[PDB]
Amino acid sequence: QAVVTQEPSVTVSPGGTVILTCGSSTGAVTSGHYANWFQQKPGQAPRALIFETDKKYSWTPGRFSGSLLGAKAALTISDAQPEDEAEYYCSLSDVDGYLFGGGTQLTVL
Amino acid sequence: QAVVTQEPSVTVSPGGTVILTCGSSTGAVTSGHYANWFQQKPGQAPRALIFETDKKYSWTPGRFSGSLLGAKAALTISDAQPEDEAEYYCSLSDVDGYLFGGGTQLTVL
Ligand SMILES: CN(C)c1ccc(C(c2ccc(O)cc2)c2ccc(N(C)C)cc2)cc1
Repeated sequence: QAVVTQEPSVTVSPGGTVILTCGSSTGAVTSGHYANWFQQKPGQAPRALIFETDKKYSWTPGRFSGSLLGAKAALTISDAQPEDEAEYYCSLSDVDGYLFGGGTQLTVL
Repeated sequence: QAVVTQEPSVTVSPGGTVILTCGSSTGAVTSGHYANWFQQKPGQAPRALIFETDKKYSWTPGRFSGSLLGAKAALTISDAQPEDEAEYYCSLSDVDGYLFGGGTQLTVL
């Protein structure tokens, strides 16, 4: 009966490291939720970045990694670049289906 | 424009084995498209079934398997059960985004 939780907005300094987190409203997020992350720039088609908590696609920037941090799924963006300014969407899953968070708007300073 | 193509409708008998395919209109499908498969039973929330072409979730019945077959991605359903009757969607992606096929209606009699 849980929903996916994401901080609405988050900032980072250029060259800085920022951690986006994705939570469950009822409990802890584990690797059993197979967290996926998606990047979206306004008006544009969303792009898949991370699957199965920490797996990258061939096109996933080396700067980006997924992991579990505490009771949450986490997307770490190292060495932030201007082109990383986007909405980041988290999806969590179980046997009853998959749900999306409302996204985090990342601003690069 | 580019599209992902699935057969609209396929029929298998209980106990049978059936192949659903997922093609790309702009070339062969490779593991580099990271094919995902999803299932929507009538009245139910969509579930994820297969990702990265052939990886299963802990809740994916072992009678489902994903593979590359000819120039296409494929979802092979063996020992088909009544409950396997559902709409099946595949999705393919590249550096620019992901596309869903139109869905395959699987009828088990
Ligand atoms: C297991 N979990 C949490 C999960 C898995 C896959 C997806 C997903 C997806 C994307 C859009 C959508 O409307 C529905 C699902 C998706 C679609 C395509 C791709 N590729 C790489 C083709 C990846 C993820 C969402 C959540």
